[PDB]
Amino acid sequence: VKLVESEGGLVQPGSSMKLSCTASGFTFSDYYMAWVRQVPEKGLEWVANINYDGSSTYYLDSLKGRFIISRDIAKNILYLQMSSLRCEDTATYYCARLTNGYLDVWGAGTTVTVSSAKTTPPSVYPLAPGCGDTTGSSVTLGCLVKGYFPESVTVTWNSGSLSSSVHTFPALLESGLYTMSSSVTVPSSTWPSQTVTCSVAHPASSTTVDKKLEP
Amino acid sequence: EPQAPWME
Amino acid sequence: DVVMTQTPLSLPVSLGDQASISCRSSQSLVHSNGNTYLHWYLQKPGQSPNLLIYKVSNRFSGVPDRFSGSGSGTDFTLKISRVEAEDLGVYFCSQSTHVPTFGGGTKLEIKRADAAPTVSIFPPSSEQLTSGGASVVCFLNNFYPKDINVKWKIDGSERQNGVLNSWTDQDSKDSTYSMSSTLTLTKDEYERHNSYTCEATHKTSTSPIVKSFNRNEC
Repeated sequence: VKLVESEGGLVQPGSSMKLSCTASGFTFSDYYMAWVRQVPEKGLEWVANINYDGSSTYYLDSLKGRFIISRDIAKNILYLQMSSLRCEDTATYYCARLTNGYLDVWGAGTTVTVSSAKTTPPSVYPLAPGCGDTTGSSVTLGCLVKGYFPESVTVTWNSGSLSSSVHTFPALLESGLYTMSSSVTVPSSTWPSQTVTCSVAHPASSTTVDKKLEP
Repeated sequence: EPQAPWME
Repeated sequence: DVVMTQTPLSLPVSLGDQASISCRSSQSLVHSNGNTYLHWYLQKPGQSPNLLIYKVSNRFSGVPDRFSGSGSGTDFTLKISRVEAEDLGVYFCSQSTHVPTFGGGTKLEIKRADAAPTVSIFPPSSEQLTSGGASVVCFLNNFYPKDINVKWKIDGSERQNGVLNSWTDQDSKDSTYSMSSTLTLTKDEYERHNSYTCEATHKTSTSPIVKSFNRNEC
């Protein structure tokens, strides 16, 4: 099984970029392959596909030949070359295996953002009860992740070891920068005695921020 | 046996 | 250009009951070779689509018999019997008889008993204030139904501008939702007022839930 897309990320309008996708677990040249993209608000759109050996391809017509799908059979790799990008190409791109007209294996997806704006890392702020509030048997803590661009970030708690009671809220754009937040709830007797730290990874800026929550 | 039927 | 129209846009169903989702195509999906390339995919929250049903009625490996696809020509149906919470997400039909296209999706929602939000408020952190920003945050956790309104008050006065509200998708663990409401001010405006309040109107209660703090005690 499995298809894994390369890191996508930020590209300036008019510029070019190449996605790759690495396939494992099957005879690669025994299957057609495809790229599909998804925007929010919204909808999936078929982008391109390629036959076993790469001698025949299909492209969404409106791309006007700006995209090239190709495959390295010796390396089990699928490529999507994208040229002269416009804002309309901003989307999550999925690598997929194509069999008898249907897509029976999908990758995790990789986001591509076409923008003239600059890569900005996240500021990560603690959300802790303050202000003389009392506390019951549990405590809700969080992290506010502000000011970053492009998407996406990933937030984990205690290096992933706190997971059960976590909520992660989808990012919203405001003033050209993204904001998101995450909350976790733990028993009150266990904080601050047993530490709680939120880790925020932002691939586009190559940054990880690991913020410890303090009372 | 097509794989990509609409291409036919 | 073949259009795939899905009905309904969102479908609420009780556990153990059946869900039925309609997909219509604007042209017959019977290929010249006799096959009908009509397929169904499920995208769960935070995940890639996965194949559920191919060529109208064939269950993909790993899909239980609870999932049944039917139809012909331009009219197709996906039926999910004895719905389980983990079934929730967006169901998309797709056709590849012609230049391939996808339906706009149908969101399956799991019904549960009404649950009130647990509301928490947070002042701006000193770290943020050190930088001239001031965000006040309210988390509203584990509530159902999804519809909920949050109203911010500063010194008793409603403030509409500067608010970011973000809902999670439905959690299959308990069929609830959560949402975050963030009021972003400048430190300058933040330091000129004292009372910060978030009020949640939800209908699990007649009177809104209010959470508040005073900046001077913080």
